[PDB]
Amino acid sequence: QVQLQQSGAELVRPGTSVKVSCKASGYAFTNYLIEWIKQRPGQGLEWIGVINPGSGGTNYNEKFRVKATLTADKSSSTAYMQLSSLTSDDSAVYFCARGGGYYWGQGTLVTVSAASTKGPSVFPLAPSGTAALGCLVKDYFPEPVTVSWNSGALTSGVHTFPAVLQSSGLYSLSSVVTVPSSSLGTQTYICNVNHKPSNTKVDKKVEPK
Amino acid sequence: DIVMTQAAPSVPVTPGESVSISCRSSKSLLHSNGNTYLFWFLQRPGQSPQVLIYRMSNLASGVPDRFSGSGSGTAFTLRISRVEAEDVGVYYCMQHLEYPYTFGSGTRLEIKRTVAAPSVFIFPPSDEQLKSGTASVVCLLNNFYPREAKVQWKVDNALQSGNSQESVTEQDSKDSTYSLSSTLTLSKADYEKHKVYACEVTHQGLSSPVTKSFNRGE
Repeated sequence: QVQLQQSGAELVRPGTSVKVSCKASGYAFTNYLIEWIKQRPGQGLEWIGVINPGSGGTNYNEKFRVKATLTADKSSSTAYMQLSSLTSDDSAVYFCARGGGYYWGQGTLVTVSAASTKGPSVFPLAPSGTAALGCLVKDYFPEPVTVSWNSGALTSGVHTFPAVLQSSGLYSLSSVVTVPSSSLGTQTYICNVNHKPSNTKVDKKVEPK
Repeated sequence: DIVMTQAAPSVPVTPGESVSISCRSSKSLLHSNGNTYLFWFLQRPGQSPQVLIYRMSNLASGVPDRFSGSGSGTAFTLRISRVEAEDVGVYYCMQHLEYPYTFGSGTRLEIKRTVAAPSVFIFPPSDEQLKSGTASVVCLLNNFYPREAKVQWKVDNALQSGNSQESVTEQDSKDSTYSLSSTLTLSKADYEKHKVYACEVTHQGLSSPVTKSFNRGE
């Protein structure tokens, strides 16, 4: 089974350089091209360029010729993309894909900012034959925050909303779940919040007040 | 470069019906080897794109037979028969004939389900948050359709302006609804100067606005 494993999310300063990786497994890396694609938040797909890992040959979109450098290491079956002179316009998800686009990496989020990392505060949205309850994940930077319920055992009826950027420059998000009213006294509901950039892990129990 | 155009930013489709999504190119995608290098991709929210059609009219490995592609060399159509609730997402065309490769702007597939009014819930700020000096009042609009919904906040029955922020989910892949959250943010000092907090919701599925409210301190 083929996999293209991309490096984790990056929070990088403006004017610096970032180098993202795409590690291939499940096939002969040097026998297929690797293409790189940019996706700005809420926008479409833009093609950056392509490398042949067997020869080292590359082709770039003119729009990325100055900014991007594609490399590949045969010994580690890894393709790399370095972006230089970073600006807020470079904040996006970058994907690697095997030539033709059947197999894709999972994407690497790149956030270009001089702002400091900040972990969130988690507050309950306490429930008042269906009840709604949730968690408010406030004042964090950068994205993303992930939320699960009951360590992943509770998925039906969950809605984790897109984060919003507040005037402060900090993000906030809410996650809600609807459950049977009859369960409020017998079932513990916990929202598990993870903000990897700040190593924040909060498991907030949400009780009827 | 070759410009790829998708004329429709979205197309609504009732489940079970068929839908066509169009793409056009500014140059023929036909190669002298006889193939036309037009590809169709689907991208679901939070996921990588996935190939559907390769070389304009061939179904990619593992893609359901309800997907088909055709075209002229400069105008192309992705056809989806028996559209399911799970088909929600964005469909992009791409030319793979000449560098730089280019993508169309995408067409979102919107599932047209029965109109459903939101189930509205209001949450006061928690005591934990109030200790920290801020108050977030949350209004939840759950599992509604269509997407358009207006939320108005009223504090002591007075319409608010400039102090709320809304977030909407992507269309649910099973029930085809949306959910929306609105947060009204005040300092703890200003929150404690008022008694009544309400969110008023306007939506196609409601004959008149629905209000949910609470009195501070219960």
